[PDB]
Amino acid sequence: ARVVAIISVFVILLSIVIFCLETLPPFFLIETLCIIWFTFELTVRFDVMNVIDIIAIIPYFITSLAILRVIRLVRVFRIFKLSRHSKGLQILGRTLKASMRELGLLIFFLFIGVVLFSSAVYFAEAGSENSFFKSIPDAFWWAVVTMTTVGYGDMTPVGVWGKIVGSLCAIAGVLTIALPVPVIVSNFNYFYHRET
Amino acid sequence: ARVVAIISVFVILLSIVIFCLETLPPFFLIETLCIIWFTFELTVRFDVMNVIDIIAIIPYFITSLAILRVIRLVRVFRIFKLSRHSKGLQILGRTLKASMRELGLLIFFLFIGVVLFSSAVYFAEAGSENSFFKSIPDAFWWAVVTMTTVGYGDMTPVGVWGKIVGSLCAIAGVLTIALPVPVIVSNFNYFYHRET
Amino acid sequence: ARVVAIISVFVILLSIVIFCLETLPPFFLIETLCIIWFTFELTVRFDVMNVIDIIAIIPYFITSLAILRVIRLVRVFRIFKLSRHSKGLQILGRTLKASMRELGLLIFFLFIGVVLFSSAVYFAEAGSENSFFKSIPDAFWWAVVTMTTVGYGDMTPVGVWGKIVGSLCAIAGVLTIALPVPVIVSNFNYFYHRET
Amino acid sequence: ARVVAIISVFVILLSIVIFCLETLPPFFLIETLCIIWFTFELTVRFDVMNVIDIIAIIPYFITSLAILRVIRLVRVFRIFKLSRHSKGLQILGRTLKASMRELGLLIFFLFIGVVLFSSAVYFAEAGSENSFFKSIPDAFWWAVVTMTTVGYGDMTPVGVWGKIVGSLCAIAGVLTIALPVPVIVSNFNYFYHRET
Ligand SMILES: [K+]
Ligand SMILES: [K+]
Repeated sequence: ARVVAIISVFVILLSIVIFCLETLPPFFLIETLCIIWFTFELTVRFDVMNVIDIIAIIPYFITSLAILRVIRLVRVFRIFKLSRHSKGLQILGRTLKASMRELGLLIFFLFIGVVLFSSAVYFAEAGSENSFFKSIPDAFWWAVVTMTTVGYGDMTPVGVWGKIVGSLCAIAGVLTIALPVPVIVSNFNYFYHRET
Repeated sequence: ARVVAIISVFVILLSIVIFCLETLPPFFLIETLCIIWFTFELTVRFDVMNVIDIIAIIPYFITSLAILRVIRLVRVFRIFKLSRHSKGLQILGRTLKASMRELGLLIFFLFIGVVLFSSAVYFAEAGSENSFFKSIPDAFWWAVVTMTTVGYGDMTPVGVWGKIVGSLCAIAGVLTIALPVPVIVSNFNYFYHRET
Repeated sequence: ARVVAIISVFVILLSIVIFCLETLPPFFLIETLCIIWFTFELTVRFDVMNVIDIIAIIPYFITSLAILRVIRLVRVFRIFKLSRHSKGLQILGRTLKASMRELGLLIFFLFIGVVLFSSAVYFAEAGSENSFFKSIPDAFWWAVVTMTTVGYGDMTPVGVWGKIVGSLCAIAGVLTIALPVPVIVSNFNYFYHRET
Repeated sequence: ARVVAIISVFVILLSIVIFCLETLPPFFLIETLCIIWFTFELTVRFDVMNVIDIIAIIPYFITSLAILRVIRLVRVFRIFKLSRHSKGLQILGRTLKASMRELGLLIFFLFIGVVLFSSAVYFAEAGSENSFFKSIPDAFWWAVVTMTTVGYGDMTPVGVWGKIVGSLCAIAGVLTIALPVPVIVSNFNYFYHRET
C-alpha cells in the first residue's frame, strides 16, 4: 500500500517536471503514461480531492487560442494531487476553508488601499508634461507592489507628491496586510497542532 | 430592505468603476445617476459615515488647476461609503480610532529613522564627484523604501559607505516597523472577535 | 512650564528643518539662535539625555575633509533631543537597552547569513566570462538586500545557480530575521504598557 | 582557558576575513597558520560541531573546474565553527533541528506556489509577440522574488494578465510564508529562554 503511494508521488512529480520541461524552448509519451496512471487510480478509488483528481485528467482528454491557453493553464492542477499524500497541504486547505472570510477581508482591504493610492498617485503626478502613470488603472500594479513591499523598480520620474503618496502607500500596505493575517496563522497553527 | 442595500453596493461599485475608466486615456450620465442615488439615500437617512456620505457628493456639485486636482482626488472617497454595508471595514475604522496613538508613534519612528538615514547616506555619498543624492531631502524616498523593504531599485552608483548605511537602514526599518504593529493588530483582533 | 517644552520642541524641529534645507542645492543665523537656545536649556538643566544634549552643540562650536564630513554627520543628533518631550521614544530607547543582546544576536545572524550567501553567489557566478560579482565583498550588499527583502534590482545577468542561491538567501533571511524580533517586540510592548 | 577561546574566535574571524579578501581582485601564509591552529585544536579535542571542525580543514589539505569551485565553496564553513563559542548560534541550530519538519513544510509551500504562479504568469504572457518569460522554468526566479517580496525589478513589458498573476503571487507568498514561521519562532523563543 505504501509502495503504491510512493509510485503515485513519483508519477505526480514526473508529470510536473515533464510539464515544466515541455514548456522549455518523448514528453507526450511520458504524459500519456502519467494520465493512464491517474485514471487508473481514479477508477480504483471510484470531496475536493476527488474533484482535483478529475481536473488532472480533463485537459489531456480535451486535446480559439484563448481556450487552448486556458486548458493548458488548468493543466497545472496536477500539483494539487499531492494533497492526498501530503498532510501539511491538507492542513493548509483546511485552514483556508476555515479562514475564507478573513481571506476575503484581506482582499477587500487590498482593493480599497490599491484604488485609493492609485488614484492619489495618478492625480499627484498628472501635473507634469511627462506623466509616469497614464491612468488610475495604470497604477494598480504600482499600488499592489508598494503595498505588498515587493517594489515597483524605477521610481525616478515620479515627483515629490507622488513620492509622498508612495510612502503613505507603503506604510498603509504594511499595516493593512499585517492586520488580518494573525487569524489565518492562528487557524493554521490550530489545525497543524491538531493533526500532529 | 436588503435589496436596497444590494442596490447601494452596486451603485458604489459602479461609481468606482466609472471613475477609474474615465481616468483612462456616457460616463457623466452614469455619474449623474450615481450622485442622484447618493443624495436620495442621504436625504432618506437625514457620525463619520454621514460625513463620508456628505463628501461623496460635494465634488459633483462643485463642478486654479490645483483646486480641480484636489477636488478630483477627494472624489475618490466614494470607496469609503462601503463602510455602511461592510462590517470588516467598520472594524478597521474602529481599530484605527482605538490605535491612533500607536499610528502616530509609528509615523514618528519612521520620521526619525528616515531623517537619520537620509542624512547618513547623503553625507557618506557626498565624497564622490558623481553624487547619487543631491541633498538630504533627495534621500527621503530612498530611506522610506529601504525602511519599508519596498526597495529603491538601482543602487549601483552608491559607494561602500552608502551601502553600509543602507544595510543599517534596512535592519533599523525592519525593527522599527515590527515594534508598534503588534498593538494595532491586537486591537483589530479584539474588535473583529467582538463583532463576530 | 509646558510653554517652555512647546518652545523647545519647536526649536528642535526648526533646527532639523534648517539642517535639511541647508543641505539643499539666513540658515546660519537660525542655526545660531537654535544653538543659543540649546545651550541655554543645557545650562539651566545643569544620563543619556544629557549626553545627547551635549552632542547637539559640539559641531556648532567646533566650526581634513573626512573630519568635516564626520562632524556634519554627528550634527544630525539634534533629532534625539526629542526624547525629553516624547514618551514613546524613551520607551524605544529603554527597549533597545533591555534587548541589546537580542539586537547583537540579530546582527550576528545577519552577518553569518550575508557572508555565507555572498560566498555562495560569488562562486556560483564565477563560472561565466562576464561575472556579475567581482568578489565576495562585492556581494554583501546583494546579500543584505535579499535577506532583508529590500531587493537588489536587476538580477538578469545572474545565472541559474546564482538564482538558486538567491532564492535560498531570500528564504533564509526571512527566517533569520523573523526569529529574534518577537523578543524585542515583547520588550517594547512591556515597556509601552508599563508607561501607559 | 578563556584566553584560548578568545584566540580561537580571533583565528576564526581572521580566516573569514582572509578568505573574503583573497576573493578580491601573504594570504596563503595566514591561511596556513589558521589551518595549523584549527588542526591543533581538533587534535586536542580528539557531534555536529566536531563534523564542522573536520570540514573546516579538508579543503586546505585537498589542495575538473567544478570540483575546485565546490571545494572553495565548502571552504566557507569556517564560519560555523563559531558555534562552539557563540551560544545564540547553538540555539539557532537546536531550533532548526527541532523545527525541521516545519522548514520542510515551508519549502514545500514555496515550491507549490512558485510552480503554480510561474505557470500562470508564463501562460498569461505567452499571448504577445515579445514574451517576457521564455518558459515556465524561466519564471521561477520571478515567482520566488514576488512570493518573498524581494522584488523582480523591471516589470514593464508584462501585460495586464501577467500583472494580475503577479499581484496574486505577492499576496499568496505573503500568506504562505507568514503561515509556518510562528512555529519556528516559538521553538527559537523556547530554546533561547531555556538557555538563558
Ligand atoms: K522589495
Ligand atoms: K519586501
